[PDB]
Amino acid sequence: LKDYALEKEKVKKFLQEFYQDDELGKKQFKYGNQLVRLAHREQVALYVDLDDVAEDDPELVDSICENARRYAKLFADAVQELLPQYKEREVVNKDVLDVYIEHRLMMEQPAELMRRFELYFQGPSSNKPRVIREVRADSVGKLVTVRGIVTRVSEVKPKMVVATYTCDQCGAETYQPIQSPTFMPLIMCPSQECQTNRSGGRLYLQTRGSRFIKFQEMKMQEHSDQVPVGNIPRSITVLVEGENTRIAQPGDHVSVTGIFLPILRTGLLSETYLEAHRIVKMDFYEKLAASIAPEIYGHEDVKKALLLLLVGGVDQSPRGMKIRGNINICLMGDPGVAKSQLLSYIDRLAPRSQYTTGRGSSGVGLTAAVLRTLEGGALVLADQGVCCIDEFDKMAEADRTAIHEVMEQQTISIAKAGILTTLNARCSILAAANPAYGRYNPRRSLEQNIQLPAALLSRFDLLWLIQDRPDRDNDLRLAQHITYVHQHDMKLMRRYIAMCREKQPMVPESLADYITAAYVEMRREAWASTYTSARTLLAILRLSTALARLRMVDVVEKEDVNEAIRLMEMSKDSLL
Amino acid sequence: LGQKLVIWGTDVNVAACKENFQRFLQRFIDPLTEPLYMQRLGEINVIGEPFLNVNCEHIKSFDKNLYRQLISYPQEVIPTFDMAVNEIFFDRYPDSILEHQIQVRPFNALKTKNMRNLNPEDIDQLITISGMVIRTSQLIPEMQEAFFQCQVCAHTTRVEMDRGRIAEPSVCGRCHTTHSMALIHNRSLFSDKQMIKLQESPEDMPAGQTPHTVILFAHNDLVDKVQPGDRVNVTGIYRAVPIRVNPRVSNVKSVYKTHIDVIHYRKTSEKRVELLKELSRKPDIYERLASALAPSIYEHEDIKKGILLQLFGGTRKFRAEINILLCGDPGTSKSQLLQYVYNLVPRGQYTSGKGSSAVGLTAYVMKDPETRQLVLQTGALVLSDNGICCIDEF
DNA sequence: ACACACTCTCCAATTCTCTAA
DNA sequence: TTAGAGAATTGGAGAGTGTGTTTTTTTTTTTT
Ligand SMILES: [Zn+2]
Ligand SMILES: [Zn+2]
Repeated sequence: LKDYALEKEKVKKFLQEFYQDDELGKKQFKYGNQLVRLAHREQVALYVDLDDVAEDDPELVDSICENARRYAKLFADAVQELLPQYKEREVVNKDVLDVYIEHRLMMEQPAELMRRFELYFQGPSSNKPRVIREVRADSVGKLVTVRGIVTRVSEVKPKMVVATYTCDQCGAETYQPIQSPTFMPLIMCPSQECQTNRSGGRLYLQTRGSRFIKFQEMKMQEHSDQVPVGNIPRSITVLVEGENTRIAQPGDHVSVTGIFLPILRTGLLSETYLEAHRIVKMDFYEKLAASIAPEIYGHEDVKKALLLLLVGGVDQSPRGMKIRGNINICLMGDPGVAKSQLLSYIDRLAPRSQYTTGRGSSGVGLTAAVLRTLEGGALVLADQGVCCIDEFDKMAEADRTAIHEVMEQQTISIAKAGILTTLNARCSILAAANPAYGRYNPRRSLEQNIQLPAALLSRFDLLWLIQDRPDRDNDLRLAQHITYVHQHDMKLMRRYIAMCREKQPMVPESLADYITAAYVEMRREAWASTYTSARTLLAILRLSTALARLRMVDVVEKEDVNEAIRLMEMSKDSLL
Repeated sequence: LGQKLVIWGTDVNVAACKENFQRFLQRFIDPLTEPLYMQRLGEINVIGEPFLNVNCEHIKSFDKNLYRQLISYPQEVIPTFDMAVNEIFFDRYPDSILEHQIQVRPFNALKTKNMRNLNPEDIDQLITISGMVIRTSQLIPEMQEAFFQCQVCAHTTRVEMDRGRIAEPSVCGRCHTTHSMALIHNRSLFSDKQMIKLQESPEDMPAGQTPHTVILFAHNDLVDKVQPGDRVNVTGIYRAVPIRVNPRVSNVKSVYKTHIDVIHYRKTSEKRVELLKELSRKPDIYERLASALAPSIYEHEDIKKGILLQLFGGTRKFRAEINILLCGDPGTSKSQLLQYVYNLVPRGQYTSGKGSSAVGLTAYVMKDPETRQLVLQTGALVLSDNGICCIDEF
């Protein structure tokens, strides 16, 4: 084996002499600068990069990659020995734990207690990432790189590093460094005075003196497309500690550098985990309307309705007499009609959204669920956005009541263990439904065709029947497009809706009077020709205010009401 | 000599600290007449409550130094403030009789930390947080002073106990026989404790995530002041404890469990008779009282009168109370009207005829999720006895 | 590997006895 | 009269030994 003293001096030489042609080629010696910041307590963790080491000594890099734990300890001791040379300044007292250390120094006048920094390796660029299936037992103890998806994360917990006790009789203190996942505490004083006199003094543990570190537990899983044919995906446990905590999130793609090790017992076969050293994450109105689903011919005003669904209205909030701004709409489709393309286009387009289907498949439902913590739910995962329901007509009573509760309160409840937990569901709803049998029949009402109950079905601001039928030129055009596809700016739109949705336009009393006259005349025609109700008025308000938000204007105007009126009026024509 | 005492691990003098708190009591007048807390001291002397609240903002505005020491070392500072208050309370009014020493409860007016941002740096500091209550335990008794009696000769002795450890006698001092002293459980002295579970409130969550939770322990006076579902602001000491690997073995795990040690928490006439008499003597009072119901509804006056008459009712054989039915299309304002009148009467109840309803009309028997013993669950109709019960989708 | 219950041993503290200060 | 040395009996400090330790298929009554 190597002489680790010689290796220590080599590591010191690297820290003392290396410059990356750094600070725009001024050769300011990056690690020397870092040691100054560390000495003056400006910074806690230090990521040493193995590509830098490779410039001087590739054999050292190879030495590190196998049995990495030795070199972790070695580099940490080297940094502690060199730190006073880069100090020039006295640091202000800022921590109770360090106030105890200061008192200890004042009274005196192990190193692990004082070592307030963290040292980690950034993997060499030679090492391509392995999949969770290729980290076999020949890699125990070696530095590895892995790629996958996060599934679960715990809260941050305090992990014990060194314990500090005080003695009732002799007034001394004792220390106990911790390394294994468990330990056994001290009881009676080992100091010479107490021992020689057998005076029996007891030891009291001090949470004001002992040292703790931030600790968090995580799980990571294989990508589905990487799994070989006819197999179930696997998972690996990752332990996060120190300044690496709170980076990762559930459902997020990550690449992790770490050491692969076996778990300590308390048989010859043992479980393993990955010790993390670094975590890396992987006019305007007509133009925007024409930008929605250009693959689909016609349906000009339906695209504008979906645009305003994405833009939204305003929450009025007059002292609890609430009117909400979220638009909600529903599409009734004939069998096999083009609605799937439009639906998926809005799903793809929207910056925050989710999709589900009403049949109640083997996966998790519309609401959250429990496993052995709470998780999931399409209604939950779309929150500051829009959620889309497919084949709505096949929903169950549980689904209908869940949608009803979301429409009223925009929140849900699921019982973890009998406790009445409750959970945010702030999103807008988009529904897709199909008639009970065959094509829609114009001789019968929409309730008779689609057969959802009228109470919740009438919640939607707009209802559209997507009916279509053969024609030679249109079918030929469609076939030409599909066969052509088989043979051979969203950023601006997102920024536009980002800036324009800052507006919350009001209405003046003149517009309220105008709306009053228009609404009563509309209801007169509605009963003379009924479906009209207060919901209709609030829908008009929502769509007109949404259009006012689409403009860069601080108030609604006559044209906004007129546009909303023709949109709600003409929607009936789709049913006939 | 008390002046020699200094808190361990630091350099703060105890006696000086006590003096500074007494100066605060003797000086702090309300900035918006004797000092503000001296008014409460005069009042509590006759009212007979055992506790004194103090707002931290008054301490800070009076002195930055004392405030910093309080937040840093609550375990040693708070008992000192207790002693200060009791000295003033008995130096004044010496003939007053009180069963217990006064407790002081410092409290901070508003939340300082999110319960997602508590860190190992906070341990044993005084913090304040806010959330929604989920569950409350049964009351737990807790030992304070053990009573030992000799089996051989009936001699007795008492043992003050040390952070959970009892110093059991080895030999009876009267009769010199070893292993003859027995603990008498029901002669020992006990205290009350309760365990409370709390959750972050839905407003301050990151989007689409599930909520976090914490465990609170409340002692003596505070032991029964909250119920599930409501919302509170709490001030306490953030503690941390090791846990054992198994009930037999003495090894402990290397990752600790933390909880809040509660100190204070806050929830978020002849003149009236004469006004009522004059108002009742005014003409058209029946119309006026009916008109007052549901201002969102502009025309249904006789329906409002019927509801008013139901609220007033008859008087006591025959059923003296009144029953009313509302019929017609769905989507009409009747459900809003039910919810309005439900909120007007103390013994009120509200539920739906649908099976999805939150509480049933029928009484039933079930196993307790905590103890798994049987409990009898009476329905909404029983709970609303001598009250109004609103039913929807009837 | 880490805790009760039981059995057993050797070292030296307490008292009797004879002696000197 | 007061105190120390040599011999005999006994307590207990200490060591050694033995033992324990949610998630799927099928039936039956009564609700529909
Ligand atoms: Zn000691
Ligand atoms: Zn006795």
